Amino acid sequence: KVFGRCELAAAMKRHGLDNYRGYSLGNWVCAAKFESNFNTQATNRNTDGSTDYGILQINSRWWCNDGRTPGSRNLCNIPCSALLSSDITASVNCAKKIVSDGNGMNAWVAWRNRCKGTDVQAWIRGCRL
Ligand SMILES: [Cl-]
Ligand SMILES: [Cl-]
Ligand SMILES: [Cl-]
Repeated sequence: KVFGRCELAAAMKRHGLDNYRGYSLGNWVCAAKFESNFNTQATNRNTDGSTDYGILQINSRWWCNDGRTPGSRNLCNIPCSALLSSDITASVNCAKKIVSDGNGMNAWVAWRNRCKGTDVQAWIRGCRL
């Protein structure tokens, strides 16, 4: 599913991501924009052989199981395929664990490089929330 901008903001809020660990909704929408362009089915293969999955490009080295990432963990206790669903529940619950891991949203390098320090509120501007 490719979400609309405000549609995704609303879904993220419904699932308790708004201001989670102090990160406003615009931060999460911005991260999703640059990680996946709002496409739940986004996948990308990393140089280390791990893969990133879903709207927030969650990585199989630590967070989910895909059966093809040697020496990896599955800390969210989910198949990576769950992160591709039109229902963002699994991605949100896993993101909550990731952002609580110590480095906040810096875990998403694209958030650090493209969202951090910017006017992230623009991502939810106009949205009925
Ligand atoms: Cl915001
Ligand atoms: Cl594996
Ligand atoms: Cl980047």
